[PDB]
Amino acid sequence: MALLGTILLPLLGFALLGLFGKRMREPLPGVLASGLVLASFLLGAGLLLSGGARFQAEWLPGIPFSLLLDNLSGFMLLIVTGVGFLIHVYAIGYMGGDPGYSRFFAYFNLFIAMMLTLVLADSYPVMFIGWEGVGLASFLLIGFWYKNPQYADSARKAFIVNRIGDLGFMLGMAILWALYGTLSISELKEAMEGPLKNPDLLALAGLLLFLGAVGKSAQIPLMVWLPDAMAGPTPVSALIHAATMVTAGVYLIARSSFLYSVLPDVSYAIAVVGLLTAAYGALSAFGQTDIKKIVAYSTISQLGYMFLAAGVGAYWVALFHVFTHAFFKALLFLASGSVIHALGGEQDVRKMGGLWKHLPQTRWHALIGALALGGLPLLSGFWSKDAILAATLTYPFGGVGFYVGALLVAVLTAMYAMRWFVLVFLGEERGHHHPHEAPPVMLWPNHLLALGSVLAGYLALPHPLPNVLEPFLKPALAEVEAHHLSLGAEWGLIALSAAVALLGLWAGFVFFQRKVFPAWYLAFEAASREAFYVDRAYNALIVNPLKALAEALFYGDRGLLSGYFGLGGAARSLGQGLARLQTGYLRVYALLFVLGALLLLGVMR
Amino acid sequence: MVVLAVLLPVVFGALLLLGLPRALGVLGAGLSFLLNLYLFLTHPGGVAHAFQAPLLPGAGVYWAFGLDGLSALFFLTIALTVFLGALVARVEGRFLGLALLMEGLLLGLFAARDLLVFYVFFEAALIPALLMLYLYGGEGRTRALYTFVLFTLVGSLPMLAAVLGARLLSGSPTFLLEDLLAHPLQEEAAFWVFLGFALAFAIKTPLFPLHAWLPPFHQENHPSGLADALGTLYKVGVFAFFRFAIPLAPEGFAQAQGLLLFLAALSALYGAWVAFAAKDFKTLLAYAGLSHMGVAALGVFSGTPEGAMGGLYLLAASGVYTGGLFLLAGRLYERTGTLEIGRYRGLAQSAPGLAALALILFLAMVGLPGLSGFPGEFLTLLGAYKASPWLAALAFLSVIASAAYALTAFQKTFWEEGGSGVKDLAGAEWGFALLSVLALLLMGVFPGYFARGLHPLAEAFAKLLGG
Repeated sequence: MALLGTILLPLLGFALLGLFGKRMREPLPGVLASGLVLASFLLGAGLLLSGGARFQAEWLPGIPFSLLLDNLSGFMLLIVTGVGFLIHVYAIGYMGGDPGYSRFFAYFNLFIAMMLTLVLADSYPVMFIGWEGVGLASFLLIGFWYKNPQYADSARKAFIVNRIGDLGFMLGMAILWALYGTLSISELKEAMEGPLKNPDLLALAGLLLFLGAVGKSAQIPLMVWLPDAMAGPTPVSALIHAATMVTAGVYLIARSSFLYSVLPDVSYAIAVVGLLTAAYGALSAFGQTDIKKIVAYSTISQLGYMFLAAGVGAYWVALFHVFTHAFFKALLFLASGSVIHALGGEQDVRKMGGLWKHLPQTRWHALIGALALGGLPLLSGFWSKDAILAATLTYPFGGVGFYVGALLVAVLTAMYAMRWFVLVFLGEERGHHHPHEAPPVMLWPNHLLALGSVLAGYLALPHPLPNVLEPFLKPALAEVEAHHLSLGAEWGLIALSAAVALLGLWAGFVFFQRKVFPAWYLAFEAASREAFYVDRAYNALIVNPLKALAEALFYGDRGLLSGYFGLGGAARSLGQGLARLQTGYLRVYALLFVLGALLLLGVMR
Repeated sequence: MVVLAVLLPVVFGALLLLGLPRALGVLGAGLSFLLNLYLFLTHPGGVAHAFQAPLLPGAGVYWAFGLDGLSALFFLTIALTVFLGALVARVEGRFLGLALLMEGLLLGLFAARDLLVFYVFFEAALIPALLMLYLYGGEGRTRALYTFVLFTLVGSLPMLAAVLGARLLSGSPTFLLEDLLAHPLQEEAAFWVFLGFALAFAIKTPLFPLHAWLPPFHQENHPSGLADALGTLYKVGVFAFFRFAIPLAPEGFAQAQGLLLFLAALSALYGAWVAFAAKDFKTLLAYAGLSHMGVAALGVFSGTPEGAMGGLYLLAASGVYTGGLFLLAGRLYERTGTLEIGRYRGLAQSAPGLAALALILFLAMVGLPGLSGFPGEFLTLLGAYKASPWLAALAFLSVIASAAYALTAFQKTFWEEGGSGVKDLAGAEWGFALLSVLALLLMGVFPGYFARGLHPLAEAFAKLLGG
């Protein structure tokens, strides 16, 4: 009941700001929102420190409403509500002079409430309430300024592509009903220990759960929906790409650690898709001529990293990366957001550059961020990244092809981060800006984000240096293991990650400074700017053809109706043939008469 | 007791037709709403308030009534939807009377505790519907009318042979449902009778090839769509199946099940998919309704109490949110004068809270969890998947097409650049709105409480298909 409060406050608040909210002064919906979120984090951390929480309630028969707050749930909850709160305050700042302040912070509280509903669930349909709900609130925020056509269709595409995934989720969820009949994650896990049964069907359920996860965490093929989420206000992009949403992609796997830990094929494939998503996201990252998009591809890439982690059976590692990334990505996005509140939303790259001296304190932020994403040797993103790189080699499912690949991906993730920072802050000048730049309530929490960025860091350090996180994560859920580990060579590996990342950052610094950008690479910049031409291909045999089939089936239906009219006319016609049977000549009626009578007497025998 | 709740909208409608004025029938629908709700709360069980009276003693037809766990909310649901139709309304023809009549008729329909009386109501509901169609508007009024009416009638008249056959071939003394169930029909007797129930029931569901009447009906009624809203409460086919068709002659359904599940699936997919291409609210809501019904029927046909409960539930609630969307559409008509989707884009800035209301309704429609649609859609998914998984799957490329049509419509109607600007909200429309939202939210958040009456019926009539 206290557990439900965490969910209730930024709903009650959402409801105030959506319903009233325009009845509030310009700071206030932000103040309420950030206030209810403030003690959600707080008042749920009280629960976590007190050892745990449980909730069970009335719902669809056989499917009660069950919230379990344990370590695995608490970790997520602290990330979401904390970073989310920071983003609430930041949103108090960046949202100003904009009508529908009410709308914004209503949507914000709402979002928080929904995520809390998702991560605290002991039953998959409650989890599903979480899923569709968070998808909805994303839709709502992304279109916040509605007067623009471009930022409308974005959210539509979001919730559609995403609902493909939700459909997978539903299907998998139906699969484990017919099978077990519980649909409560705790008892569903306790029912999955032992011999199991009908393994093909279980693998299918997990695979559809994943088909959902792909949508929610923006992996391939449903990758395409995330880049266009730039449309919404920047702190919305901050909330989606870092502290909420995609992370649930990973979390669904992490609570389902029990389910996937017994599925070698599926997990192999998860790691494959993770690697491909990382690589794709990274190659197409730097060509981007827009500041937002170029960061979004790093979101995609890094989430690919996490799915690689959770792929090979390193779940706590995937969550480590989730954590570090939750810090440095939020840092990046809030940085870039601060940047275009300065240029009045100029939001371009080629139209930018040479902001180093002129911008105080922002340079520090964006630098810390791009370096953590680059995986600077002492910084969070580093520790997470080779936690993963090592987990590749060490964990089951083999990591040999994967390691090298992920390492090259580390090179590129370094490179594009550096292109970003270079093209944004260096290389002469273009455009206009005058006095204030950063207000107090933006950079103040953004600083804290830089802090967390650097020091997310050492919470898990390779083993002689204490691994604080792994024991926290493993027992409560994330149960099952089977891993070797090794040393002397391993620090060789860490050294390799450090060295390679360091080399990659500087190579990025010079190249993307360059100006020659020679020959083939410019084509590469085109392709990367155009995202390797995926959407054009999705409207090839997928979208436009489905859209057309709607019409085809429509006209078919129209024709159906017309054919029914055909029968009506057939009966009419037959009728007047029968009405033509009567000419009006009496001899005619007499002959038809005797005819009929003989027909009857014939019938009688 | 039951018969009062059954009769209340009927009388009020008369008092609206000849009687004056328009306003009273609104609180009439409200009263029906309150009483039906009252019977909904305090229910003892299957019997509730039982009623038996002689009708044709010699024929064996008696007035037979009561509220099941099923009949139940359906009084509340119908009372509600029609009430909104009364209040927010604006058809105001003095045929809001024709509406209250139609509401009451449907109430009588669900309460029927014997076959022939059920039959009687089933056929009777047609008339106001055709009237509020015919004389209350539309240019193509007469042809659409012949379409809707003749589809229903050609479906209907043969069923009387089955309702006779159900009594006569089973040697049931009366038309009482209890009695009829007490004497089961045998192989290739139950076959023909089930089939005869199945045509009349399929055409009113609707399923895929037989739905061609639904778009013309909803287009030509009075544009507020009171007539339309009540027309959707008239979509009762699934209820008739589960209550009557399957339990009286299940042996045939055992054979027909594959086909029925298929048709339900294809209705759902085709419905949601075709809905996309729709350029107007009447047509769109029509095809959407077709999809939902697809889902419900899918749920029922699977056996599997899960799916069935989902189906009936989805039915009940979709009456409400669909009827709501109809009334709402009409209300934006009266202020604008057009039901076209593409023209007149800006609304959202112009209309202060309508975006929220219409959105809520549409979210309920696509079957989002927390709103009325998802419990039914999901339980349905479960059961459908139990019987035939494939058909559950085909049926469930629905949600994709559903979100497609619904979001496309919502965006292009509300979100974009300003027009002139629109009237904000009517005082009727406010009651409409809030009450709607309340209904949707309550049926969505507590799918447990509603549908508890559905649960015994669900599993028992599923096992009816068992040994």
